[PDB]
Amino acid sequence: KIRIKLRGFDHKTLDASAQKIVEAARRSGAQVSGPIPLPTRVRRFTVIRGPFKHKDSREHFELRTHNRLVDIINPNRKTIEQLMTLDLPTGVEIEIKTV
Amino acid sequence: SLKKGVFVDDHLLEKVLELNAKGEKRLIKTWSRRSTIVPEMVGHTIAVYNGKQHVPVYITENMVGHKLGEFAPTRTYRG
Amino acid sequence: ARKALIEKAKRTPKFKVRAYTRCVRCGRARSVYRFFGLCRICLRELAHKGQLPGVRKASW
Amino acid sequence: GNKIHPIGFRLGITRDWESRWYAGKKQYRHLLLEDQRIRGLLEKELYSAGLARVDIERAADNVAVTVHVAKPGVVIGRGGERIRVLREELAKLTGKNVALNVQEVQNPNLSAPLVAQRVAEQIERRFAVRRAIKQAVQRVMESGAKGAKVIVSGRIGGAEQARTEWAAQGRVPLHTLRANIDYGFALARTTYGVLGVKAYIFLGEVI
Amino acid sequence: RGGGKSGQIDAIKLGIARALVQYNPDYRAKLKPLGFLTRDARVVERKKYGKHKARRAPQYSKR
RNA sequence: AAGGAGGUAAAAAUGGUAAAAAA
RNA sequence: UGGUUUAAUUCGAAGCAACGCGAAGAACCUUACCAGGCCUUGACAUGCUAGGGAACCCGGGUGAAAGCCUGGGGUGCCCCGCGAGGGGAGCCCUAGCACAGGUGCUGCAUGGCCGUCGUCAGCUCGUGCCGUGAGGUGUUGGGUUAAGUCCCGCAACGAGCGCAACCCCCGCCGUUAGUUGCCAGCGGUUCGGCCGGGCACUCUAACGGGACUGCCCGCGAAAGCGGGAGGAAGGAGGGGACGACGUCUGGUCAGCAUGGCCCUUACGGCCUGGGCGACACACGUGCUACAAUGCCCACUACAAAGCGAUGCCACCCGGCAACGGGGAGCUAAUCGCAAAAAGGUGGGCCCAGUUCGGAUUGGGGUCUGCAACCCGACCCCAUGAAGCCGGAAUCGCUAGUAAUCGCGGAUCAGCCAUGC
Repeated sequence: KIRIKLRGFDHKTLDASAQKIVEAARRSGAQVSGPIPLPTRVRRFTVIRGPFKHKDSREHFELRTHNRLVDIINPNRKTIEQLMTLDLPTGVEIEIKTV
Repeated sequence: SLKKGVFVDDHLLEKVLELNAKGEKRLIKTWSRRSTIVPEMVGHTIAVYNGKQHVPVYITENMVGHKLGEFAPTRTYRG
Repeated sequence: ARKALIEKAKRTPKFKVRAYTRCVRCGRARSVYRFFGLCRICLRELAHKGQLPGVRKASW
Repeated sequence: GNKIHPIGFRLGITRDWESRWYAGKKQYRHLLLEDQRIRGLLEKELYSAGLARVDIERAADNVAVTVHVAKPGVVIGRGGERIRVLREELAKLTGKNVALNVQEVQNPNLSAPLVAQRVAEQIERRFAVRRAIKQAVQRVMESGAKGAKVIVSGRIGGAEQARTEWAAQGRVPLHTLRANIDYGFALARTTYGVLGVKAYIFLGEVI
Repeated sequence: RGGGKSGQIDAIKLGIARALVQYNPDYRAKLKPLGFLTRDARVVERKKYGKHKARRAPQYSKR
C-alpha cells in the first residue's frame, strides 16, 4: 500500500539506492516490490556545429533522467524509521504516494 | 481581423464626437494608419500618418468597414 | 544596440505579445532554447565544457 | 582542424558532471541559471589559488559549495575567514543553505586546467612562449603522465599573424575512450589581443 | 501487435518458425538451409541529419 | 615477362592575377 | 539570392564548401534600415561634492507612445531626551564630475567555434644502417583491403597520434523487476484483462552472454581464397558519435569574447508607425500537379518517437464549418494530443482541361493577440486559370537503400512550416 517513485539523473546511484533501500525494507519489515524500471525519461536537443551560418553539419545532444518504482505491504515501525531518514541520494529526489 | 466587435482607436471615437460637436474645420491627423474607417467617419480629410508624410485622404463610402491607412500606398514605385 | 535589449527583456513590457527569449549567458533572442534559457552556441559551449547537467553528447 | 570536446567526449563514464542534483523539468532552468551565476562569481572572486572542479550537490534547498582547488590555506583565511565572507556571499545571493568545500589535489602539473592556467599566466606576464611552455610540458612530464599536448594559439609576440604553437610530448589518444584525458583551456590576454592556451593531459587506461 | 501489418505477417513467419523448432528439434537441423530461423536485419535506419531520407542527399548547385 | 639503359611514332580551346611584407 | 527600385528596402556568407544559408516562428515585438516625437549622469554599472526629500502608494493635464509641466497623502529605522532640537543609512532627485555606451569600421589584429580537402590515409618518433653532409631510411618493392588492413620481399627492428578498437543505437539468448502486459493458469464477467491473481509470454531498463576464419572440405610460398556447418548473427553484421600532422592569410568583433580606430546631450536609449514582404527580369533550392497503379464518397485495422499542469485537454453541447460554451483526468508506460496514411471491402468517374489541378479573386465568419492595411492563420459559397509529363544540361540512390506515405517535436499568442 506504499508506492514510492524514483526520480533521478543517473542509473548508477539510482540502482545503487534501489538495492540497499529495498533490502533494508525487506530487513526491517517484509515483502518489498522490487525496483521496477520505469521507462527512463530522456529529452532531445539538436544544435549545430558553430555560430557561423551553416545549417548543416551539427552535433546532437540529449537529457538523461531516470525513473523507477518501489513498493511494500506493511507500514512497520522499523521500516518507516529506517527507510525514512537513512538516505543519501545526493542528486536524486523521490515521491511518496499512497494507494 | 476583428470578429466580435471592431477595432478602431478609442481616441478616434472621442475625437469624432468633438469635431461633430461643432461641425468644425477639416483635417484629422491620425498618428496611426491602423484603425478601421468605421461608419461614423462620414467622409472627411484623413491625414493618416505614413512614416514619411501625412497622406491626406477624402474618404467616401466604398471603404467603410475597411482600415484607414489601407488607403496609403507608402511603398513608392510600382509595376 | 544590445544592452538596452537585455533591459527590454529584463523589465518585461506592457502587452503579452512583446516578450522574447534571451540567452542569459550570451545575450541573444532568436533560437534560444527556452528549456535551458540558452541559445544554440551558449548551449553547445556549456555542454562541451562538462557543465551541462542531465544532457549527454548524443550518439543514438 | 577540430577536436570535439575531449571532455564532452569523456561523457560516458570518464567524466562526471560538475553539478549533480535533481532538476525536475520546471525548476531545472532557474536551477541552471542560479548555479551558473554561483560558478561565474566564484571563478573570479574565488580565483586567488586556482580551482578545477566547480561541483555542486543539491536537491531541496540544500547546497554543496564543492571545489577542487590547488590551495586551501591562503584561500580559507588567516582565521578561517576567507571561507566566511565568500560562503555567505553565496548564501546571500542564493538564500537557502550553503556548504563549502576546499578539496585539494597534491599535484599541480597533474590536472590540465590549472596547468594551462599557469602556462597562460607566464605569457600573460609577457614571457617567451615556446621556451617556457615547452619546458612546462616537460614539467608535467616530470610529474608522470603518458602524454601532454599543450598547444598555444593567438598572437605570438604580436606580429599581426596570430598562428598556433606546437608543444607536446608523449602519446595522447583523445580518440580512445578509456584514456581519461583531463583537458584544460586557459584564456591568454595580451594588451595587443587575445591568444589561446590549450592543455591536453593524458592519464591512463584500465580505470 | 506493434509496427506494421505486413511486418506482422513476416513476424508471424518468425513466430511459427520459432514455435515448432521448440517441440521437435529435428525439424531444426533441416530448417536452417531454408532460413526459417533467421529473424531480420532490415529495420528503418534513422533519419540521417544533413540529408532528407536518411541517405537521400539534397540537390547540388555550384553554378 | 623484372629493372635499368639505347634509337623510333604520342599526348596542353585559351589564359592575364599583383605585392612591401609576417617566422 | 541576384538585381533594380525604394525616403528606407537592417547585415553577413560568394565555384565546388554562398542561394528553405545565422534565422528553428520579421504584425509593432524581434530590430541593428527610413521618418518624426522625445530622452539624455543616460537603458546598465562603480563612485565624490551642495542640498533636499525617507522609502513609497496615487492623480490630472497631455499626446502616437516615448515623454513633459504639475497635483493629494506621506515621514519605519540609528547617535543623546515622558518636551523641542540636529544629524546616519535603505532612498529618489538637480548642478559640476570620474564616467558609462555603439547589432559604429577593420576575421589583413585575433582566441574560440566551425567549414574544407575528407574517413582523406595519411602524419611521425626511438635505435641500426646508407651519404662529406641536406637528408635518404623504415613507409622505397608485390598482392590485397574500407584502410599505412593484413602477408611476402628488404638495411632494418620496432613504436606513437590516426586506422581499428573499447561507449552507444540495433537484430538472438541470459539475471532481476510488475497499476504496461497477461487467461499463458484458473474464477467471474453491464462478457472491457473490467472484477481476483501470475510472471512464463509482450514489454519497459541496468548488469550480461554471444562470433574468433573458432570449426569442416579444397585452393594459395603467406596474406588470403572459394565452398560448407553449427548459428538469431558470417568473415567489415547494420547505423551512429569519433574527424590527426595540416592546407585554405576560408568565414564570423552582427550570438560571444578581445588589439586598435572613431564618435560621446549622439554613430547611444526609448516610443511610434513605415520597412527588411518592393517588381520589369534572372537563378538556386522545394511543394502540389498535369492524372484511370488514377481522384472522389462509404467502411475496418498495425505504427515507433516526441510533447503536455495557468500546458495537454478526454467528453458533451453549439455552428455548414472555422471555432466557441459547459465540463473528467494527468507535474503521465496509468489522463490526452491521436485523426496515421498507405493497405484492404463496397460504388462513382468512363479519356474530357475531365468530379483531373487548386492558382487568381470577390462574397462572408471565426480564432490569435492591445491591435491582422501594408502583414497572420483557419473556415463557408462561388470564380474554378495555368498545366495534357518538361529540350541545351543536370540531382540523388548499392538494401529496408530508391520511391511512396504518414507521424511527433524544437521555436511559438499566432503563423507566413512546401523550412529543419
